[PDB]
Amino acid sequence: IFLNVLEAIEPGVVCAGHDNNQPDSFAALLSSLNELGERQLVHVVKWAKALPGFRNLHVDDQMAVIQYSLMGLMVFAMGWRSFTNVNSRMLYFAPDLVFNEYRMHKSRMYSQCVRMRHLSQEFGWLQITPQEFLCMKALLLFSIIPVDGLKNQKFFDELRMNYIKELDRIIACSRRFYQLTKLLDSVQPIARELHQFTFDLLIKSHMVSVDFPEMMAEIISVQVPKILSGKVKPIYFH
Ligand SMILES: C[C@](O)(COc1ccc(F)cc1)C(=O)Nc1ccc([N+](=O)[O-])c(C(F)(F)F)c1
Repeated sequence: IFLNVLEAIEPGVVCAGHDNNQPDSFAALLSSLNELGERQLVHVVKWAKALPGFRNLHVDDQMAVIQYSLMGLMVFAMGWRSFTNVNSRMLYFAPDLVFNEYRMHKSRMYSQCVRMRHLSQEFGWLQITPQEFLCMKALLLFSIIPVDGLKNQKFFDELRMNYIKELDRIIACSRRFYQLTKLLDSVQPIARELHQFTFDLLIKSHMVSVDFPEMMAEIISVQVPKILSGKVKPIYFH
């Protein structure tokens, strides 16, 4: 039942709308990453709200958890796409936004991209199954909370516990759980690096001709600084 649901709600293809028939430029690449982010956010929200037990969460905590975990969720899914679609040879942000090393360099996000490429390879090295991927991705949504607590922390704690239980079941073991939790933990530092880069870019957006969509700008200026300032922190296993 649980896996039936995760499979059923898994987002379909999302395109960036990038113009690949034009020479690469920092401005165009980042405007496309931003637009792609705005597009993926719409899908992540619909996905999250259809997850088993998500409605157990207080209304206010629902959108907050989604926004805090957004980058991590996107990174994990992109890593999986890169692995399944191009065997980690390139970063598959979208069918029309695939990054080779030149674009990784041009985007000024090289270090972050190489780490995501490594993440992509780990899906292969660790032989992560599509089902482990689905359960791990859902667990990522419940892996970052505010120090001052959510409106109802208890409902969040129960939900997170239940998703870990589902991972236990899919695994069924100790060695596998160790591998998967280590992989999950590795997503956080990458998201942090992207958060920092994105935050800095928004602040100087008017100087580099980069366009930020409405929702992205709000999340970056309101929620991301809470993470960067330590008010909102990831829940690591290790
Ligand atoms: C620079 C930026 O546009 C910022 O996007 C944000 C994404 C989430 C967030 F909370 C704040 C900003 C970006 O990183 N976009 C982006 C677009 C797509 C994907 N993707 O499809 O996985 C990613 C990725 F997660 F890889 F890094 C990143």
